[PDB]
Amino acid sequence: STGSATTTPIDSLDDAYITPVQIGTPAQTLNLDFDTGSSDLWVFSSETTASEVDGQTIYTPSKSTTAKLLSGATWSISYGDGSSSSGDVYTDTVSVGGLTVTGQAVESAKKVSSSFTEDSTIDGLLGLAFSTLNTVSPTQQKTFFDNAKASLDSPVFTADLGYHAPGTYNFGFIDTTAYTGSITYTAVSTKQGFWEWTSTGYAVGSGTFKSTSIDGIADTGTTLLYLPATVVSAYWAQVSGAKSSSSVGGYVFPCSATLPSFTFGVGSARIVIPGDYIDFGPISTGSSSCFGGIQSSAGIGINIFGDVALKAAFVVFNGATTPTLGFASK
Repeated sequence: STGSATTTPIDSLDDAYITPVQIGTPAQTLNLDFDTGSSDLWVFSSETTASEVDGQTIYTPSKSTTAKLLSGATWSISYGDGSSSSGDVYTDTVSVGGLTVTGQAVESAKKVSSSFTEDSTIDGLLGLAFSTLNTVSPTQQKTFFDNAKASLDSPVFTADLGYHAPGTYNFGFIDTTAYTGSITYTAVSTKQGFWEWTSTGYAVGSGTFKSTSIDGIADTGTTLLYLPATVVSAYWAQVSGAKSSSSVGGYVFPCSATLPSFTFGVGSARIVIPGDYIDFGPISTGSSSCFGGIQSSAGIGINIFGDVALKAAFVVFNGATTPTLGFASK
């Protein structure tokens, strides 16, 4: 079996992408953020503190004839400012683009951090990292992809994110009409539970390609591209007037500048990120300073190939017993 669903940017800057997901019987459709950087499927629900819900569509387990409370199970996911989203757990039927999984753990949020409350377009997250990162206690739960793996024609899913445009998540097959040339596959390390791989280098604009190993994670749940300080400094040095700003928390550049492209290596292949993809607009309304899409990972501790990088490619998440990551131009 296979599944296919359209994913849509939530705003004009492509800050995140939402994908409609059917939960329960009869179906309740929520718009979830597909996140290959986490492993929990959690949703706003009828159990969420009513003051923390501001326009989101909520999942109502009492109206689903197939929902079952998972007795004694809880979940808790930690965030940047010490904030956390947490709640209890149900199992229910979950369908993505015609692909149906029964008995999927649906984590119902009892409280969410303010950052999710502020974002009325995201009803929850669907984690697609490896199941060892799932936070359900005392019994860890499997991701949607893990539960679907057996019935999929092929144990893969693909991300085809659009630039200021809709895109596609496919499960169980590789659409050979969605990319050009060949798919280059590269090894994945699962030791930390991420889709972790090693880029073979980078180039800024039409400069020389620099062969250097960059270990990082493919994370559809992160907007920007976070790379080592040496790489990021080399990029922004080519943008006249660009500087690192502590008040803003990253590199800013004059909005009138034209940004060079950024190339990253996948084996012997090269993925080119157009310079327009790196422009994330004014830091505040009316400002002439614009926020950059390539930022330093020094404070993060891990390099993250986020949406800025992934939307420049057709990306295959191959969940075979030896997992790999595929990249193709499109």
